[PDB]
Amino acid sequence: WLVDLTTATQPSVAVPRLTHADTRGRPVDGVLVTTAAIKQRLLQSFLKV
Amino acid sequence: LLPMQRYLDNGRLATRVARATLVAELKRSFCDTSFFLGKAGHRREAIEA
Repeated sequence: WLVDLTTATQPSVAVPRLTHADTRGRPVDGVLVTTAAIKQRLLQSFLKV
Repeated sequence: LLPMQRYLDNGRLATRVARATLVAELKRSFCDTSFFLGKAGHRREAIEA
């Protein structure tokens, strides 16, 4: 189900000056604003950091 | 306080319905998890939550 929130929407445009990236890593592309209660469930037992 | 702060992680609602939906759910969360450890003591990852 999280692999349907990620990769449903088509990406808009390659904007150059906006480059949020990982620490010595790839450029970031998603957001996923959730509530605080769901954050303590997915990050607890479904996802990595 | 878990139903109380999520009501106040809204703005606060003086409509008196959300006062009442607070209370009839304030009494529900208490009856469920007051004594949570020992009631859910063997359930790991619920005590983590």
